[PDB]
Amino acid sequence: QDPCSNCPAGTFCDNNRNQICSPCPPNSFSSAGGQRTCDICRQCKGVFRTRKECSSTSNAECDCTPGFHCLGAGCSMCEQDCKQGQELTKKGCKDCCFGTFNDQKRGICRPWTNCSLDGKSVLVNGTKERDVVCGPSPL
Amino acid sequence: QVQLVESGGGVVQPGRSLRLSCAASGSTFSIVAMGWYRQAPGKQRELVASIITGDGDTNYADSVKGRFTISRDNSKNTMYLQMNSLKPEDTAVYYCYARTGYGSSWLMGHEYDYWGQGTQVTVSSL
Ligand SMILES: *[C@@H]1O[C@H](CO[C@@H]2O[C@@H](C)[C@@H](O)[C@@H](O)[C@@H]2O)[C@@H](O[C@@H]2O[C@H](CO)[C@@H](O[C@@H]3O[C@H](CO[C@H]4O[C@H](CO)[C@@H](O)[C@H](O[C@H]5O[C@H](CO)[C@@H](O)[C@H](O)[C@@H]5O)[C@@H]4O)[C@@H](O)[C@H](O[C@H]4O[C@H](CO)[C@@H](O)[C@H](O)[C@@H]4O)[C@@H]3O)[C@H](O)[C@H]2NC(C)=O)[C@H](O)[C@H]1NC(C)=O
Ligand SMILES: *[C@@H]1O[C@H](CO[C@@H]2O[C@@H](C)[C@@H](O)[C@@H](O)[C@@H]2O)[C@@H](O[C@@H]2O[C@H](CO)[C@@H](O)[C@H](O)[C@H]2NC(C)=O)[C@H](O)[C@H]1NC(C)=O
Ligand SMILES: [Cl-]
Ligand SMILES: [Cl-]
Ligand SMILES: [Cl-]
Repeated sequence: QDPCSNCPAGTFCDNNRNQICSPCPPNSFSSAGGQRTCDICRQCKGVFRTRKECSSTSNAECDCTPGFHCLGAGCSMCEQDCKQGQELTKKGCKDCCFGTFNDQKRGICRPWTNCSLDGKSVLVNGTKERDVVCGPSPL
Repeated sequence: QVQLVESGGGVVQPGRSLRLSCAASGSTFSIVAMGWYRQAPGKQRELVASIITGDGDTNYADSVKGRFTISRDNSKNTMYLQMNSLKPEDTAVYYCYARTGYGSSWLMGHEYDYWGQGTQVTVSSL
């Protein structure tokens, strides 16, 4: 096929000389086979804190500093967490609007379940923190 | 999955107290919230008190605010209703009720709800 195609993970295609598959520099990785150059590891700095170490074979995986939660794919960015019974607004955490609720550190206030719409009485009213608990069918 | 047994019914003069017990059995982790319902002959089923097993919040009916107390004990896997200052109107069949989810949701392998057999509570004098 190509010379450079059983090149294992942790290595790249080299020309200058007698190495086909030379290993990756430090702070670089290639999980592929035959790569042309090794990718430079992700740095987890500031808001982010390194969860997994960087390796020749696999990239470093970013965690997200306590107070924040991981967001998007691969922890692309880091969003501030509120307590339950709040959602994060433009200005910062705010209490849920009356008749909405949120039971998580992250996320948006959702509205209470309407029990009548599903044909049940209410067993327990909701709070900012907690949903409604529908009871049985009436009558 | 869940069985509920009532205890502690009986007859009492007005103003005396009584304490209902509802013992849960089997898949008790399924239970989220519980309550007491009552049914008088002629009138409709009335919710009396409810409770969140987790956090322990209670809802009472106006007609018993102040007089009744609903409580829970996870160790004994039981729910209590303390009924003080009983009135003639309190006379009804008390059913114990249990739910397995929030809103109208229920836990995958279990029942949306469960009931007990009911106990009879009578308040007339002499
Ligand atoms: C859960 O949602 C419930 C249901 O929501 C609604 O219906 C279902 C089918 C869904 O499609 C939803 O999308 C929809 O919004 C909700 O209960 C509803 O609440 C609204 C008000 O919030 C009710 O409408 C009100 O009616 C008042 C009293 O009028 C009564 O008596 C009249 C006597 O003739 C009669 O005309 C009227 O008939 C209408 O209601 C019946 C149900 O009984 C309905 O089926 C029928 O189609 C008729 O349209 C009714 O019985 C009005 O006075 C009041 O309007 C006044 O206030 C407004 C304030 O802005 C003024 O602008 C306005 O001009 C009036 O002065 C009000 O609009 C609605 O009918 C009711 N639906 C049902 C089926 O009961 C429930 O509250 C939710 N639960 C929680 C936890 O939020
Ligand atoms: C449990 O919920 C109902 C709903 O009441 C409304 O929403 C509540 C969260 C709160 O905003 C109430 O003040 C609202 O009225 C309660 O039933 C109400 O009871 C009152 C007093 O008799 C009556 O006048 C209201 O109209 C009722 N509302 C409706 C639509 O039926 C119930 O008592 C609540 N119990 C609690 C929080 O302990
Ligand atoms: Cl830093
Ligand atoms: Cl996270
Ligand atoms: Cl006991």
